[PDB]
Amino acid sequence: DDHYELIVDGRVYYICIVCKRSYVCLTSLRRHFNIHSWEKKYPCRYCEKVFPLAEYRTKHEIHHTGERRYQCLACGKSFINYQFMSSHIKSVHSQDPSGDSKLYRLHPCRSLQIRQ
DNA sequence: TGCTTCTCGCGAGAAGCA
DNA sequence: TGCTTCTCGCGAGAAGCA
Ligand SMILES: [Cl-]
Ligand SMILES: [Zn+2]
Ligand SMILES: [Zn+2]
Ligand SMILES: [Zn+2]
Repeated sequence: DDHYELIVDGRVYYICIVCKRSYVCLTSLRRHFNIHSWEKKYPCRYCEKVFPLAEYRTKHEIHHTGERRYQCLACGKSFINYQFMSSHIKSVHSQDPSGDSKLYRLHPCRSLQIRQ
């Protein structure tokens, strides 16, 4: 196998046999275990780097295009990810984006083709 | 440094199957 | 197909470099 189950109080966890990490969702555990097996590879279309998770590759690639999908709605400035946007708003606007705040807009990804 | 890269539950599309 | 199963984007707190 790649995991074993661990049931406490009827709550089911899925444990990675390699690093004993705990996962509520099995799909989560798979996504993780690929970093141990490298069974699937996610090569960047723009350079030679390869990634063990699809989302790593996607963040990387969007970084290649320079696209700025995250826009502060308080002053209009755009940012390439959640952390720059959040850091901006907290610091400049002394406000917290977390939750249904409507303090930022996430634009569709246009600089390359991903799910939407 | 307060500010890349990591983490994974959640659920919406995409792919697989019939 | 319409039904299910799978993929992975996303938030946002956390760990990690330097
Ligand atoms: Cl842009
Ligand atoms: Zn593991
Ligand atoms: Zn690349
Ligand atoms: Zn702003």
